[PDB]
Amino acid sequence: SSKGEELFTGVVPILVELDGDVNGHKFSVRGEGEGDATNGKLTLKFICTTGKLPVPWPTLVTTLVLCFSRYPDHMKRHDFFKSAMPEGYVQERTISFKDDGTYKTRAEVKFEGDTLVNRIELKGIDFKEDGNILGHKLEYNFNSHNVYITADKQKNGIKAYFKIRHNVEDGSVQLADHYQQNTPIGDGPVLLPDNHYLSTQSVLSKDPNEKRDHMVLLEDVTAAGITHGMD
Ligand SMILES: [Cl-]
Repeated sequence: SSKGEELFTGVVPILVELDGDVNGHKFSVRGEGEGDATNGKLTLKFICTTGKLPVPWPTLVTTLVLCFSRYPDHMKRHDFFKSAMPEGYVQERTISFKDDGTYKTRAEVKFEGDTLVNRIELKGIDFKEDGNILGHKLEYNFNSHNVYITADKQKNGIKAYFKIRHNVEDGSVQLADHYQQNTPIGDGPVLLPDNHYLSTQSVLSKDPNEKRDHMVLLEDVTAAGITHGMD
């Protein structure tokens, strides 16, 4: 157990702030809600504060707080994300969309007061203007995934590897290959994990009285051991 884990005991407010620029189409997203790490549960509504989101909402789910993952008792000694709190961690990804562009993201995840804040910069390049992403051809849904986590001893953080398959409106799938690196912001000790999985489940919806372009997300995330965590 870490000291940082103690910050997660009950329900914690979350603020997510994302500035994006994909093929020169700029946007901002703000997320508001709460996290319950005991149960591995997140409740968030995200609004595009610049008006129309120029990419599909499902392509931003992974970018838009793994510190709310439920680590079973016997895996708590492997929970990097909470151990890095309150000072927090940097999270970087390259997300490669098969036969289309790439997103590069850099986020800082830390507490500000009693709120957990995820502040992200996203830059996408090499997208097709007519493709599945800039052409909004993806279905509004998000399937369950398995994130593979490994220690990065030299950086005293973690790497993660996973694939997201987004359903396309014509019945095809759009792959998005995720490469991820996390490093702590503070100088204090953290917990480095053995290899494991995070098992994820996500429900996307709309708030019927919300006029702005938005996404309501319910997410469940639980850590799982190495033998069966792939499915
Ligand atoms: Cl969408």
